[PDB]
Amino acid sequence: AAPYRCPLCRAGCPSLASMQAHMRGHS
Ligand SMILES: [Zn+2]
Repeated sequence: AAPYRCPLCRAGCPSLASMQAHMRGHS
């Protein structure tokens, strides 16, 4: 699958710093 495919929200991004920034909102 894509490098960082986060299902919790449904989205994939090749950058970790970007997905990590969203993890701070994953309440
Ligand atoms: Zn997510």
